[PDB]
Parts: sequence; structure tokens; C-alpha cells
Amino acid sequence: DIVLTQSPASLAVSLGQRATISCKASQSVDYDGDSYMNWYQQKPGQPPKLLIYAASNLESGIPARFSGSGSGTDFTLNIHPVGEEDAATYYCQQSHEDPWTFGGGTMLEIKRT
Amino acid sequence: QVQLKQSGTELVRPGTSVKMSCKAAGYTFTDYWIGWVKQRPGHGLEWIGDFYPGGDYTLYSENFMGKASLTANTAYMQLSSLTSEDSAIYYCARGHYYGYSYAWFAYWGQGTLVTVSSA
Amino acid sequence: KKVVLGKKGDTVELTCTASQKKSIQFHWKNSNQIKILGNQGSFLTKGPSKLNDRADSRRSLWDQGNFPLIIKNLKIEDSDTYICEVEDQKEEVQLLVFGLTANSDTHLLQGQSLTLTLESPPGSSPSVQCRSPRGKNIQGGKTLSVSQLELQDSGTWTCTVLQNQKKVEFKIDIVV
Amino acid sequence: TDDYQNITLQCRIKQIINMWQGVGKAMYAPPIRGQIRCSSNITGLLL
Repeated sequence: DIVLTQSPASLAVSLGQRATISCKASQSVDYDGDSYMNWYQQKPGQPPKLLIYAASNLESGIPARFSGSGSGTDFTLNIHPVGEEDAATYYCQQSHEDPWTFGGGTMLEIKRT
Repeated sequence: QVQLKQSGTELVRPGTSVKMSCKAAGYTFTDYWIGWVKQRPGHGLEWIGDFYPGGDYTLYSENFMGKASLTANTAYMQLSSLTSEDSAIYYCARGHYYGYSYAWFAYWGQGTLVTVSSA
Repeated sequence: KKVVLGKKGDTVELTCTASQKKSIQFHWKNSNQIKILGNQGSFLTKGPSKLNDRADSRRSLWDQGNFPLIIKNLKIEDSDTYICEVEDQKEEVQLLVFGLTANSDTHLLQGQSLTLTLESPPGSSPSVQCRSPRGKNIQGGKTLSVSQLELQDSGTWTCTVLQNQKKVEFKIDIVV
Repeated sequence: TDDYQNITLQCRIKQIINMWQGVGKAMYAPPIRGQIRCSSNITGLLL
């Protein structure tokens, strides 16, 4: 079973600042040039929402404030402009090979005046 | 637009069998898998099994043998030999078939709470 | 004129068959000339009948030369004949769906009788042949009753149902 | 028995489709930015 590690465990972001969260994978998930990463957001009191998919193809409804990049065992989800409502936890997921494993989750809290 | 609804909160005794229901919405539901999800504090969130209605297919993880069981637009769960460790939140997702069932699916569900307690 | 039997809750496969192997037209009309399924190019189009959300098809065998029809959650109101129209033929099949079960849910005592209820479609004469681990091969018509329900009679008795030489196995829930 | 100037039809783009030359799903690139228009003429009708 692949082991996914999300970094950093904790992070502080000032308003209007680029935010980047990294995800490391033990085993390559590549197949035919594709990146099989899914990014989810989780807020207290509500269920997770699918945030990004494929690391290269965006969802609907969610604004264009978002992106994903990387390769192989090193991926990065990037957010701009960081706003007030984005204080939440973020998860990186592998979809290449079963079983469906998980990471430790990355916290993100807005820093203001 | 696909929407997922789940029944009310459950409080059940340990060691018994618990029944859960996740009702679909106005979508076909016949060419889509359904993953079932368990969430416990300080653990993130883990998947139990994935069930296909268009053939009643089953896909299990190596952590839920003999405990989880799945059935088939109103899917259900079947958990046996319940313990306090299972007091947690439960969710149902949607998906696809023909390969890449959950490779690029979306549109999650709400959730429900299960409490394993003798009080 | 093949005939198939159901169990009122399980699946079934009433398969047509051809030889061209080119994904050709076809359809599945009931005994009232009403469409249910049917290929339209490579898509699917359920017919305006009372089997909207149950019908389906194996969309991967359309190229091999088989056009099955999987109907989930069978109901008593579906027992009827069906017709293929693969190329020009009239390949026909018959389906007979019923359910044999008990009435006493759980409350049963030792020394009492057991009764079975079988709901076959009107105009049918199935034969009930109970088979049990204790050897009580009770035989009778559609309706059969057991005058003894003891502790030794525990377990689900296998009252099979035979019609037109075709036998379907059942199970009986016993609580004592 | 229809009415009594404009009939509106909601439309939603898609990105995962089913091919018409066989069996199997398919996916395409993300949609374009904006300012998409189409003017068309209807001539026939299949029933």
C-alpha cells in the first residue's frame, strides 16, 4: 500500500498571499503520462468537497483561484488569492492503484491583523 | 444535479449489526459505483468498500474483512460485530463504472453519525 | 419457447443471440407490444413502460453478439412473455416470477405447526416439494403446511418449487 | 393550446462524454474562457 505524506503539518498564511501545500508519495502513481491526484477541502461541521482532480484539470463551481502541479512522487496544490473562508483542512489523494489510501491532512488557518 | 441524502443519527449497542441507508437523487445511479466512507477524529477519513449497482459488484479494502458488507436507487450498508472503535461519521459518495470509477468522480454526500454506546 | 423462473428479489438474464457480431438493432417488447429497451446506435433508450428504473443492459457484450436484459428487484407484476427482434426473427422467452415464504416473523414455539405462503401469478400451477435436512420431503400443491415445528426442525427448510420440469430452490426462516 | 416572444432553454457544458462510434466513456480538455455564441437553422425533425 502506497503511503502519502502531506506537508507541512501546520501552516500560517497572511491574507492575499500565495498558499502552497505539498504531497509526497512512496510509490509512483503515473500511468500513460497522467497524474492521479485528487485534492479535497474539509471544513468543520460540513462534509468534504472535491476541490481539484488530476492535478491538471479543474472542477466546476469552484473558482479559478486554484491550481495543482508537480510530478511522480512530489505534488503541490496552490491557492491564490487566499481569502477568509479558506480556513480549513486539505487532503491529497492517490487514485492510481487500490487500495484507496490516505494522508494525514494539512491544516490552514488565515492570519490577519 | 446529483444530490446524496443520508438517514438520521444512529445510536446502537456493540457487537450487533447496524443498518444504514443512503438515498440517491434524480440521477440514473445504474452506471456509477458507490464508495462508503468512515471518518473518526484524529484519523482523517477512511474508505470501507465500494459497491456497483449495475451488477452488484463489490470492492473491499484489506482492513475490513468480515466486518463490512454492502448491498444495493437506495444503497445500504451492513456492518457486523460492532465495537466502540466504530463510533464515527459515515458518508456515501457517487462515481462511475467502465474503469476509472472514482478516478475523477465528484459530488460528495452529507453524512451521518453512529454512536456505539451502552448508555 | 424457453421458460425461466424467478425469486421475487433477485436478478435474471433473458439473453437473445445473433451471429453477425456487428452491434445490430434489437428490442424487447412485452406481451402488449410495448417497448422496454433497445439499441439506438451505441446509446440506450428505455421504453415508456412500467420498468423504467429497473431495466438495464450489459453495454460491453453488444459487440460480441449477445444482447442480454438484466432486470433487478423482480416483482410479481412482471411475469409475462418477451420477444427479441435481433435481425428478423421472433426469438421468444417466458418468465415466471413468484415468492414462497412464511408469515410468522420470529415468534414461534416448539410443538406448533408451520405454514407457507406462495404468491404465484394468476393462472399458474407450481408444485411445492419441500426438502429438509431432517428428511421430511413434504410434497403437495402450491400451498403446503407443516403440522410439526419442533427444535429438531431448526434451519431453513428447502421447499423447492417445480414448474414445467424446472426447479427453483427457496429458504424458510425459522425462529424458535 | 400552446400559449395565449422568446423561449429560453438552459444549457450546461460537459467534459466527460460517451462516444457515438462504439461503447466507452471519454474525456476532453477544460472549457474555453467565454464569449461563445451559435446561430443555427432548424430544417427537419426526427420522432
